[PDB]
Amino acid sequence: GRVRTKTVKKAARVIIEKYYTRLGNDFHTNKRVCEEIAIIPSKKLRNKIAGYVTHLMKRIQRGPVRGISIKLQEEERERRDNYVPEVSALDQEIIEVDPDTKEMLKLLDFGSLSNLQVTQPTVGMNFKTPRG
Amino acid sequence: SGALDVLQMKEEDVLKFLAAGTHLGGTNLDFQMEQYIYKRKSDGIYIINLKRTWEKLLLAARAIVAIENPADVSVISSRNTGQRAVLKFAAATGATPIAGRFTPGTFTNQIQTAFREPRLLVVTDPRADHQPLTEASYVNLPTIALCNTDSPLRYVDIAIPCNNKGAHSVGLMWWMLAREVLRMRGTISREHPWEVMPDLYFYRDPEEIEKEEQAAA
Amino acid sequence: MQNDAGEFVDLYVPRKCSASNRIIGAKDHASIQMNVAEVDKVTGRFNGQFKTYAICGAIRRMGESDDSILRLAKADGIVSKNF
Amino acid sequence: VRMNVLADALKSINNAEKRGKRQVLIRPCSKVIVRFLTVMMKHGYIGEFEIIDDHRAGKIVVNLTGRLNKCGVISPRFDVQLKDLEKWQNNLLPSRQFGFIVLTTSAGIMDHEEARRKHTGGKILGFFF
Amino acid sequence: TKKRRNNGRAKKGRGHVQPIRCTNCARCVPKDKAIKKFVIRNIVEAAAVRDISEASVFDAYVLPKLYVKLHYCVSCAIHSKVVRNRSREARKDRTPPPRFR
Amino acid sequence: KEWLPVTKLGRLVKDMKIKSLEEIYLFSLPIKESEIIDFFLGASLKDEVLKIMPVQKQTRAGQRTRFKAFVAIGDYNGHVGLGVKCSKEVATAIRGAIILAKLSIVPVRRGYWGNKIGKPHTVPCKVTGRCGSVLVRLIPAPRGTGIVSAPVPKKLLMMAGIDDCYTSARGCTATLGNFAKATFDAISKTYSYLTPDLWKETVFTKSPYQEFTDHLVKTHT
Amino acid sequence: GKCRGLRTARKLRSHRRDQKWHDKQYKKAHLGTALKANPFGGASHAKGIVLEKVGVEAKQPNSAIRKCVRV
Amino acid sequence: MRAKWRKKRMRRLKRKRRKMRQRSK
RNA sequence: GGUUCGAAGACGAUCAGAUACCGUCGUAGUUCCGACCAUAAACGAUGCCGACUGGCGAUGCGGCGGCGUUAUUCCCAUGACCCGCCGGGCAGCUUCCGGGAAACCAAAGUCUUUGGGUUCCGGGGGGAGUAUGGUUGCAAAGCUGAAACUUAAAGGAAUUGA
RNA sequence: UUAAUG
Ligand SMILES: [Mg+2]
Ligand SMILES: [Mg+2]
Ligand SMILES: [Mg+2]
Ligand SMILES: [Mg+2]
Ligand SMILES: [Mg+2]
Ligand SMILES: [Mg+2]
Ligand SMILES: [Mg+2]
Ligand SMILES: [Mg+2]
Ligand SMILES: [Mg+2]
Ligand SMILES: [Mg+2]
Ligand SMILES: [Mg+2]
Ligand SMILES: [Zn+2]
Repeated sequence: GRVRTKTVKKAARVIIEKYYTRLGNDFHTNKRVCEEIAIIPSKKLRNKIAGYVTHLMKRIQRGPVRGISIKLQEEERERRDNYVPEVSALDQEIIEVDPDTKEMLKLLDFGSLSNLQVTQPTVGMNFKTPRG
Repeated sequence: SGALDVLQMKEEDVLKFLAAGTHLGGTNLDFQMEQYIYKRKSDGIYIINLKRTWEKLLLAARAIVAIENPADVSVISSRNTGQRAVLKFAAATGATPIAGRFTPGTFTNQIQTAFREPRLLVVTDPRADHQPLTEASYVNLPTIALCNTDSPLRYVDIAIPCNNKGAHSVGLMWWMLAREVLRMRGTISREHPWEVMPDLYFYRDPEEIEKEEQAAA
Repeated sequence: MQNDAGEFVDLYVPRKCSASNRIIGAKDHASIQMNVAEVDKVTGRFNGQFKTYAICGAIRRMGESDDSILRLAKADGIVSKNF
Repeated sequence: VRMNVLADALKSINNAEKRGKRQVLIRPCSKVIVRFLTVMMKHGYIGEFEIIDDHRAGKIVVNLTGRLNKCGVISPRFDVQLKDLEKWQNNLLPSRQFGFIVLTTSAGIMDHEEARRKHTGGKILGFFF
Repeated sequence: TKKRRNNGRAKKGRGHVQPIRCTNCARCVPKDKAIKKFVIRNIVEAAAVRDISEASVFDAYVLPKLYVKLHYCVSCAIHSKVVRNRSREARKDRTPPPRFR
Repeated sequence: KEWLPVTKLGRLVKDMKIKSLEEIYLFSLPIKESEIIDFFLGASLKDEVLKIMPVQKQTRAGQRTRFKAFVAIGDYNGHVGLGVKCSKEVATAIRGAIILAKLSIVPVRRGYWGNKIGKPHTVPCKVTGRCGSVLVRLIPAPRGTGIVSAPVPKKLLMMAGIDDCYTSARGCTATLGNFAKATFDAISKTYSYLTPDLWKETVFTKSPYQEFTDHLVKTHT
Repeated sequence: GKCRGLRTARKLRSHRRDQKWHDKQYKKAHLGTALKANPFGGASHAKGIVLEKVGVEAKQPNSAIRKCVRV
Repeated sequence: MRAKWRKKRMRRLKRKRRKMRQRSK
């Protein structure tokens, strides 16, 4: 089995986390890049780390990777969190109102409103799942 | 909160409650949550009383504002519905958020790196965050909990009856509680509305994110 | 806790729950001190004085904590009497 | 069937004190129970109670504090003299500082301290502390 | 010790039920204690249906089914691997195995 | 040697802004650091090893024997603890038992018998404590009697400063771990019992976390 | 006790008087069968004539020859 | 040794003792 | 009266040996009526009555209320469904009520903070449910029921190896 | 199918 160990995988994740701009698709380029940036004592471990770097870069080019903190993907995530639309979906011209909700709003202070719409009650009381 | 015309329920909050569906409760019933329900509908859905929801929100706002340090109020969400909401709530208020993967032992184990000793917990869902309730059972930690009619009140301390399943309802109740605490401490005057729009706190389906990305360009 | 002379001779006076009227032990690590803030009636902001409430761990593990908080707040005038 | 109404009512209020209720409904109203509640009232273990009087065995609603540790009962009604009352309060009360053993006397239903004051023994009712 | 709450059966308020002879052995098992498999079975399983549909006289005639309610005991069920032993937390989960295949 | 604090309460103890552990036992804060007790009560604190218990588990290559140290700790005025720690060697076992005992000291409540003049000497009321089948009851005693008890809970009450106490026993008291934990539960429930002297309403003073919340964020994270 | 009536003295006394006979020390002390089987007959010491000397083999693990006398 | 067959052997032995005693009677 | 099955018994297999497990027969029995026997792992290994302390979804019977579908058909009123309320009937699930040695138990809880009322029954393991005495039965056996002597353990729950 | 013992 050609299974990479944790000393390969965690070190490769640290290398890609610190030097995402330097690394690339080509194995013989980013192998020498990892040789320059990282102090690896042996060529076999260096080749394992470089191969797992190439595989994680293929995973990054395919999509997002869970156990990594890329600055560009973090900026994209922050942008998608800070995205604000134009008009709110809570502001509606017609709001569907059930009759018991209309009764409790009538017993509250806000009985009559401007933009509500009392609908007909759903006749036929069949809401539970059949057993077994 | 009691017989005070300033802290009453507001007509701009009524329509947003009705649009988000926070009164739209669950199908089943927990016995502790029976005092917050007005009447059960047809098709088996309890109605959460919005005025009493506003009162529990006001008391939780008291519990937040009474803590002097804003940084040590733990704001926890494990489900994906409230992960954006707790992070933006902590960014708005000044708290320390927990959004997904709550490690067991962050309140008890010293040698762990994320050993925080807060003063107040604000729980998104009881069944989803049963474990922070267990660490708040061993550490002297009061608890705020956004609870449904089905949600139990085990080890919670001040609960707000809400619809914790609807993604609009959760973010809307986070927005109401955030506006209320930022109006209670000296940031926002209550005459003018707050600038930040309630769609910021809502969690987005990635299918809807791809739909908006197609519709924008 | 006085003696025949009248001196406070105990070494600490323990806390007492405001809901069940029972004292809290030294290692009841689930106990609370809920601090409810005060609101100025003309301003609507934080004053500085508090309303504290202690609850032992038995009421929390039973499940009657927030109901007791609501009753004590309604008694002290925090929550409206209508509710 | 129901043998000791007083013992049933005091076990009911003991379970209510152990669970932590603010008030409890005990179902029969007996004169012995009402005098027991007034004896606990004059020492302040419980709140102010009331009885609901139909033209039957009435009911009693007792407002409960958290001061009552255990409300007990001694069945049957053993005779207690002034010589033996020291041994009774030795082996039934947790301390000689607090705790009370009420027992019915010729002067009336009253606790052991007032029994020492008025010099009259009698049949034991129970204990409460 | 008491291994099960309902003691390997479903008798709670009866005290006595009628016995049934087993299918593999001739063991006399109580009715609620026996493992009951209601086997539905198409009379040909996999490969013979392709030949029957060609050699049949009537066009598009459905093949019959063979309904057998097998009653096994505990020893026969575990020997023929109908039921297996479970862990002490998994014993209480009395949900049936699924019907995807 | 220099204790770097981890907990917020330990930081307050190292800053000396809480005056005693009486407020810690008031607010029921967990003492998880061991050097807090050596700071406050380290002058009169005493260690006595009760029993080394050689328990063992069976492996495929014989059995693995590891010793279970029991340590009774406490100064002679109120605060005593019972530490239980099992480890591979007896020195680390006794050291860990002392550390867990410092984490789990409790104060004892002492009262009067009859006349209330002088210092309190005995258990104020008939209290009890149990774990497993071992049941240990503590009875009030007159002055100058001595702890009328078995030698190990007599040692624990002599550490507690309860000079006079009648006792009772029930169950297999030969198991010294459950026996010491039962008398430990009794002397812990001495404060958990509701005394009628405590009928005064509790005026809640301010928690030290809420007191010094500015120093706790300006001197560290 | 189980029956806690005000006048159950003969019931409690007769039940305890019946149940004392199931104790091992009480029945051995209060029946004459053990006193008859005792060679001393309720005596602490007894004189007797030696007739032979016996070498008694020992029990399990301890293995020896004890020295006894047929008195 | 099963206690049931021990009880059965004791019943056989009691039947033998009754048969031996009835012959002497 | 005996269809089937089937103690005993016979035969054929297996095994070193089977007077056992396997197969083929096969008596008593298994079936009905009239009399005995009164023994079960006769179990919930949990006496009976009464009071109290958490919920959840059910099921069974009876009674009550309420949107609406489906039968009598031509409507009122009754059956089948749906949502609830109450009494107990067997149960189940859930958790730091509480208990217990634990497994576990809403009772096995309300027990050293020990007392609701009442029967039967145990006092280390064997000997031994044996001898003897009495009584019942046609018999098998049923009820009551020791001692001498011997032993430092026998046993229950749970953990880790094998 | 057989598979007993220390
Ligand atoms: Mg077994
Ligand atoms: Mg049966
Ligand atoms: Mg045959
Ligand atoms: Mg043969
Ligand atoms: Mg045969
Ligand atoms: Mg029998
Ligand atoms: Mg039985
Ligand atoms: Mg008892
Ligand atoms: Mg015996
Ligand atoms: Mg020996
Ligand atoms: Mg047995
Ligand atoms: Zn079978």
